[PDB]
Amino acid sequence: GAISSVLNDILARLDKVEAEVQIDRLITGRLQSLQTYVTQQLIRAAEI
Amino acid sequence: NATRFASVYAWNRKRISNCVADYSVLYNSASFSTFKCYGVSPTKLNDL
Amino acid sequence: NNLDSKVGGNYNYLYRLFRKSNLKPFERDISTEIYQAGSTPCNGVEGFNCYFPLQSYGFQPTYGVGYQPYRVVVLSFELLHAPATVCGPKKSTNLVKNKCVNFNFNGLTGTGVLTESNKKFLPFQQFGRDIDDTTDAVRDPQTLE
Repeated sequence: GAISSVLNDILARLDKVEAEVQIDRLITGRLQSLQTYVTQQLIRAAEI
Repeated sequence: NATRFASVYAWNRKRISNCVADYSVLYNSASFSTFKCYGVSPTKLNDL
Repeated sequence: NNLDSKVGGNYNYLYRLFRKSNLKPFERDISTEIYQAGSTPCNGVEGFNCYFPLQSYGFQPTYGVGYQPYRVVVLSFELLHAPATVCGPKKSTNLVKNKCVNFNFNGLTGTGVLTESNKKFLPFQQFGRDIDDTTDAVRDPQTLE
């Protein structure tokens, strides 16, 4: 939902107030992806 | 700074290419009551 | 208003008052042709329940702010698809290789290392990617290396 997935493309086109509304989506997507990946890997780390 | 402009029934599109821009001459000028943008911040335009 | 408004009305300018539906973005319609506003079809230049699709501007400087004319521009543009044929006025530096650098090329700001590349670009490419979807090459915009 951010203007772009390259975070340098937020930081090269937007100032702080509106860049926040974009960057916060990128944090949300990525952080969730890591909570997913580490939990999937934990479940595998027991398979091993 | 040209004289004439089109009607909204037949609005003129012109293409800009193979040249260098400057937007400080817009953002520093009270000739315009509005200069309002949706994908970029005005002061970033100079570096974009 | 202090340019374009005419003492009797600057009727030379038109806007569209009717269409079959709404339009797609960036569609310019140059039809004079009469719109049909009842169950009857139309023939000839005009008719009963056939309405002319444009309306003429009556800008007079006696009108209120708002009812007055206001000149408008729509500066539209796109990003990083292609070798950027327009850019804002900022100055270059001399080139540097193989030291950790806060690089920029056409607004691709980042931290990296710049190294002479034996990757076989054809004349057309500006950039290169990889199997991990990472941007790993660029051709300097002043020297085609």
